[PDB]
Amino acid sequence: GGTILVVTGTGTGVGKTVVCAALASAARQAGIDVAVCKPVQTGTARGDDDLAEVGRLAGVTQLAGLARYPQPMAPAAAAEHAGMALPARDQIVRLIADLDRPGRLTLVEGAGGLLVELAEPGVTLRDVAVDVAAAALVVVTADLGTLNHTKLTLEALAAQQVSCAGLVIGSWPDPPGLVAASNRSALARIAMVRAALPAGAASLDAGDFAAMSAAAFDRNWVAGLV
Amino acid sequence: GGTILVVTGTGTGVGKTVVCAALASAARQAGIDVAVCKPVQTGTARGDDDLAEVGRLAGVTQLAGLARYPQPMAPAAAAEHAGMALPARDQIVRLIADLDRPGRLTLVEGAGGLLVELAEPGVTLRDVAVDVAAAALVVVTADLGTLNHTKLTLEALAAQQVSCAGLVIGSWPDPPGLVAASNRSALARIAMVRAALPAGAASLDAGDFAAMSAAAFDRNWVAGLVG
Ligand SMILES: Nc1ncnc2c1ncn2[C@@H]1O[C@H](COP(=O)(O)OP(=O)(O)OP(=O)(O)O)[C@@H](O)[C@H]1O
Ligand SMILES: Nc1ncnc2c1ncn2[C@@H]1O[C@H](COP(=O)(O)OP(=O)(O)OP(=O)(O)O)[C@@H](O)[C@H]1O
Ligand SMILES: [Mg+2]
Ligand SMILES: [Mg+2]
Repeated sequence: GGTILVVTGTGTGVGKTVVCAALASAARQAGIDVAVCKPVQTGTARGDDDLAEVGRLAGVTQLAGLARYPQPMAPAAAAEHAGMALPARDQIVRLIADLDRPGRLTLVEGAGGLLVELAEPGVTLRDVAVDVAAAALVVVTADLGTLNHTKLTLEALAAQQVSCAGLVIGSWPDPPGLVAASNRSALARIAMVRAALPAGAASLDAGDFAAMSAAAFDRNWVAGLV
Repeated sequence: GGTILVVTGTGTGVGKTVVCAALASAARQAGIDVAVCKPVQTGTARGDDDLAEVGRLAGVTQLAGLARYPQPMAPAAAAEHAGMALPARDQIVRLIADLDRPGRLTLVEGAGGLLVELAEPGVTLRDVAVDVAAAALVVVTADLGTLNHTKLTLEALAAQQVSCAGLVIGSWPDPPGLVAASNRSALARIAMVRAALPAGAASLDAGDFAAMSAAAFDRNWVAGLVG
């Protein structure tokens, strides 16, 4: 056994891909084996491909997924439109357990939010964390409203004994602003803020990105993921 | 007393005020005496004033505030920035209890989402609904990301045994996109969708807003809120 984390987001478009990328790239630069799994990818019509973005930005080659739906909806909504069931709960859990091995950091990127249907029937990213005993990394904004959403997600995590590996602000703006600045200290007061990626990091080339990612996360913390 | 409903949102800016004004208007039309209560108001130096807008739109006069903070920030931070404290619990709860009276529908509008801090320490709108025995009407969007936001909110409500009075889509676009329609349909499977206010309802005048309101809601449901 190794270390699986689910990476989940408080909202639409908070930067969870760039955070998996970032944490993958920081953890690869610590000589850890890293695999990112995206069981369900939606929004392929407009061209989403989060595993690819983790490949380009972070250089991970163990990139595992199971289904791809064109529509930019929540998984079940993009499958109900498509006419094709979500993966079975069994496929998601065994894909992740097969990736997982001693010494490997395994990131598991949700589709949408923590409590949306990820596999048939009605089984969510939170269930999947329970089934594989993964902790949850929560991606958050700094913008107004983040506090409510973040408390809501930690409550939903604790309610099923899914540990919270911490928060990551997916976009730290420049210059902050009073709200961004206030929310960041407040978020640090209810959970540990593992990192706050600079805005626009999702366009750095592979090398610039890797230096940012190495600067974003705590050295010992990454290493301690093991 | 009467019937107290807190009206909380899944997010910032989903339409809590318009929904409070619309349900008040529909309830006033049914012959139900209505009070609208905004215990904690932020953004007053931006002109924010949810109680005023509720009068502007639904002609309610039994309005009741308590705390007002200049900054458009969360109540805790707007207070700090203004060298002020948040109100106390029983200051907020006394405000609502005073309003509660048999035959009256008392609407309590939160400040942001359900778990935003309203009073010190960590006192939320949910803790307040528990104390005044209130149910929660939840205002949502149809944009993607709503199902998670609505599921997180219902879970938080159930965790303290606060009954969900239903959902209200605060803004609903005509015509509706494929994401919107799909989300609405799925929202209805999570809970009862009491209403879906047409986009731009806040710009309506007294007359149109009242008619929009009477047709936005099921008259039998609105009737049944107050025994
Ligand atoms: N005002 C805005 N400024 C910047 N980006 C915006 C804005 N409005 C919408 N977006 C979009 O939000 C998206 C950023 O979210 P991102 O793709 O990082 O989501 P995620 O949570 O990491 O992953 P996924 O969506 O794949 O689950 C971008 O496509 C961006 O263009
Ligand atoms: N420049 C702005 N001025 C006023 N409101 C703004 C502005 N920018 C964004 N908003 C948001 O749009 C929301 C829409 O008003 P409305 O009151 O109907 O929504 P709400 O869900 O009730 O939010 P609130 O609890 O803050 O009143 C405002 O609450 C506010 O959060
Ligand atoms: Mg992704
Ligand atoms: Mg309001």
